[PDB]
Amino acid sequence: QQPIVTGTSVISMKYDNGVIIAADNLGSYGSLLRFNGVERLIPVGDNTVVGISGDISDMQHIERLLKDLVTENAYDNPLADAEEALEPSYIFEYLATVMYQRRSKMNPLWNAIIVAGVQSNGDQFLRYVNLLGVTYSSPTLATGFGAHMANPLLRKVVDRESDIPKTTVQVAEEAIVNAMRVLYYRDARSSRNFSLAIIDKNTGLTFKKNLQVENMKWDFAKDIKGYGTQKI
Amino acid sequence: GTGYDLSNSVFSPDGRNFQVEYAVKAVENGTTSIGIKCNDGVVFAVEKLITSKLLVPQKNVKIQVVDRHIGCVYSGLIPDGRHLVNRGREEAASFKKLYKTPIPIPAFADRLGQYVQAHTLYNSVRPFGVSTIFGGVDKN
Ligand SMILES: [Cl-]
Ligand SMILES: [Mg+2]
Ligand SMILES: [Mg+2]
Repeated sequence: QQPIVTGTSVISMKYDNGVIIAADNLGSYGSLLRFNGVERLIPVGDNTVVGISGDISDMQHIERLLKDLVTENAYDNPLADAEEALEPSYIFEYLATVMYQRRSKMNPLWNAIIVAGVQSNGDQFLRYVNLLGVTYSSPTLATGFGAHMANPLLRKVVDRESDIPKTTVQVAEEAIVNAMRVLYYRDARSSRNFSLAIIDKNTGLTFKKNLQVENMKWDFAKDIKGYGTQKI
Repeated sequence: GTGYDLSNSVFSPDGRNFQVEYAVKAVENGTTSIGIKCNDGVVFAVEKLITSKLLVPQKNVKIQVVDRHIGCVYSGLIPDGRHLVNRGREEAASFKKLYKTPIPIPAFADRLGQYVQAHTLYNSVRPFGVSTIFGGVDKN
């Protein structure tokens, strides 16, 4: 196959108590910025948020897989909202497994996926999987342009593992929000509106919809004349 | 003649399917279980005989869920009940996958009914040894 309606970067990072993840609300269609109400952050329970870029139809598929997973985890499970609720690490292994089986049948799910969440024991979970089955974990994870522009900025806050306990939700969220602006400056397939999620071992799942890039700097554009010799 | 109650899909000369009626006997020997319909829902309740103080209390659950809106309880051969419920879960998934809306309660009844009726059609299977009470809230 070959992708059609698509969504761009998904960026994320770990901090002292949880993880943050964000992605803009756009479904592009080739170069037509066709759909604008598109949520690409899928919460699963109260402790996992799965962010998805790639083919939007396959994303709509992966969503229903996740709703089905929740529904069935409940079957004959009197602890499905406690000791036996779905863990982020379970939800990632499932998706990772599906992704690689699908590559291997030569019929991929045309996606990159980031699973962010908090484990039952408090540990932060943050791992990536894509249409080829490749998986990796780092203190920062991004897809699409975000790997090229977001990662260099976020890696400057949490460069090493030891930086994670030094980073606070406030620092981290600001990094994330600044990155979304960089991506809006320089990614021709991005949108000003975006969604952002925080998963904290203490405050739980905060899911912020309908953000906008603010505080852009454009004023210097008035002083840009021509392309070399032109003076006016 | 005689003989009409040893295979399943067999009509007796007075028009009955004795093997189904014998299945009811297993149901009747089961625990008592009920359903009450109210102004905006349903309640299900069941009796769990404490065979022995050795059973962990609260811990041999009998009421099963189907999808997120349907409750099922049954009397008789418990393992048959789980089977029927499993089928119900599949049948509720198929319906939602194609139609998106979660399966309406009467539509679910006929899914179960049609399947259970199916096991009175052939002498290569026996009838379900459970009577089942189930229900839920749907678009109306
Ligand atoms: Cl599978
Ligand atoms: Mg196209
Ligand atoms: Mg939205």
